[PDB]
Amino acid sequence: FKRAETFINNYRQRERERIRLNRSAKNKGDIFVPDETKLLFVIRIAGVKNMPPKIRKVLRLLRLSRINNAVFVRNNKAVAQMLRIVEPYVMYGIPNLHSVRELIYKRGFGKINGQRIALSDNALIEEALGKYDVISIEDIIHEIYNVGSHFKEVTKFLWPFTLTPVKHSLMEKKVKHFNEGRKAGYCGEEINELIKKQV
Amino acid sequence: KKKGVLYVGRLPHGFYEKQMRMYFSQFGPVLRLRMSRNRKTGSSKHYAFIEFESLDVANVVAETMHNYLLYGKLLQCKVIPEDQVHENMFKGADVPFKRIPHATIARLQHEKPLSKEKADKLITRHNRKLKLKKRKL
Amino acid sequence: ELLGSDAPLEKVCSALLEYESKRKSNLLEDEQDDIEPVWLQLATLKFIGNNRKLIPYKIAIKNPVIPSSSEACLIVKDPQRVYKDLVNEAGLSKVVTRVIGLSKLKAKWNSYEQKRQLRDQFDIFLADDRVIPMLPRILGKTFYQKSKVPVPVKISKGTAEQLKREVVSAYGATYFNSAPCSSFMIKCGHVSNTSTELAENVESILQFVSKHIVPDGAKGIASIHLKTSQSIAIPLWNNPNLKELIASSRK
RNA sequence: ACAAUCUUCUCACAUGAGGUGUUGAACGAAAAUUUAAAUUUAGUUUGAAAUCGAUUGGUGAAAACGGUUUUACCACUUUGU
Repeated sequence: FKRAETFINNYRQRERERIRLNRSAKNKGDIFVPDETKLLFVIRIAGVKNMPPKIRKVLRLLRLSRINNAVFVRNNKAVAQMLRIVEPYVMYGIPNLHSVRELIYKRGFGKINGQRIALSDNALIEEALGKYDVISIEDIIHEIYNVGSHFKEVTKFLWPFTLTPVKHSLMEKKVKHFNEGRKAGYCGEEINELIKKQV
Repeated sequence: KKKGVLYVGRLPHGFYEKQMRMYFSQFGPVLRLRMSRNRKTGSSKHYAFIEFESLDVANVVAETMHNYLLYGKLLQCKVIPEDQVHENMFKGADVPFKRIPHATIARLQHEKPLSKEKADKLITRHNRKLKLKKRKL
Repeated sequence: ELLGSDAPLEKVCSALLEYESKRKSNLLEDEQDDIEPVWLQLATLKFIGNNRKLIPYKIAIKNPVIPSSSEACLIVKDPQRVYKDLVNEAGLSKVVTRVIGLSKLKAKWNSYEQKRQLRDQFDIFLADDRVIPMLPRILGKTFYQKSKVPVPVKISKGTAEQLKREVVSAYGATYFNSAPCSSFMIKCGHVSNTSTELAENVESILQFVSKHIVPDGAKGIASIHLKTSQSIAIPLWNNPNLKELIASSRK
């Protein structure tokens, strides 16, 4: 059963998003575009019922169609505009070498035949991306970090990560609405710490 | 059997038509739902009417949601007997409201493509319009 | 002269004052010097406003329209002790009766009844320039529809003399709230003003209107009238070129 | 999950431009306007108050088969980058 306050609470959140979207898009066509880095790491923190269709579509374009999904994206104007549109639901920052290597080595899954298959062996990577001079996980890591020529192909091959918050502590297991304290918006270098908790 | 009409008043802002039907359909099917809105802007008038397939269901909803402390407001739910329930009282139920931007239409009506004949039909006898004020002097 | 190469002022406003005086017709105890205000009407050839800009236009005027006895509530960004001390330091206590921080305004006045009570307690609501955008909320239609629109007093640096200068400028200036429409009404003063003073107010307002309200100024102006809350809209001046201006614009 | 992003200042050179955000109902004056209903609008009343009174112009976004139904601030920069 659902009580009337939840229906009102959803509406107020929807109108809160509508006001934010109009303000961000109209008369605020400016985005700061985090610099000195060609790579960004984005994770879907939150989500709301009856999400505005514009937010719903932008999330699937960023491949963040499910909560706790993480995606490597190229730092450019187009991504930044969409990232500003979906700001309250995503946490993004600059992933360093240790995070990129650990994420690929531990939570990297490839879309082989269109299914989620673990990148356990370089044979599948060579078969799936041999035409782009990609033969190994380290080739994937080098392409992702440096934003190489085949960055577009590598990201499409890579399945979005699933960085669900970890509840190891007894207090974490008990408290309500636990999400590791995941804030929203741009964090910069702190996402490496968030990655380190998950990997 | 008998269709019961239920008036809900003091609706908290955000407890609109979609929210009412989603909530009140839990008690049972909802036939027609209309929440009053202003003509000019379409903003909520903070009260509404609902039709339930059986008057007994409307009685149960009235007895459970009357004086409901919701967002600082007590929700006023009372069943209207059918003899003052009017047939037109549900006119426009379940149909989204159209917020006509009369300021915007009047703006375009002010500044729209125009021709010489319409300009002549605009100026008319503005001198007479001045003359009427002069007689008032 | 800026209107149509002529200034049919003076005589028009003197006549309006004579009309206002001549149509005069228990005892009450709570009396005030309130007099009928002077309303200048102005019709344009296009909608000067895209949307209601809930921030008044500080049209500086030499004959103040706000009576000097009016109490002011100053709305400032928190902290609130700082500007309370500054008002006391600058001797505005008889003028700036109350200073309210923004968060305290958001918390202590949430009911419409509380909003109405606060609204009626004061005659003018001065507000810090960097908290005006917040004020459309927290005040709602109780303020912004019932003729109580906060005024943007600029006190960013916050020192005694600037506060005094901004306040006296605030009382000395009339305010107009731009809304989408072709015709708008602006306050020039009250009947207590002399014919020359009101005419000085009219010309200063028209100079401000032509620059900052009507993008094409007098060419955008259609007609001008003088009026009070009840009287005839006495035509101060009408466009001599509107016959060709309407044809050119509407094509 | 009655919790959430309504801005605690900008840009340019002391100066200019910008900030898009308002509960509903009732009373009421006389004014400019626009193409009979529509825009501004004095001044008031009010527990976030309520018992039919809905106005109806335009823009397109998805399902569906060129119609069709679904948006509950889609408004003229007009509903899903």
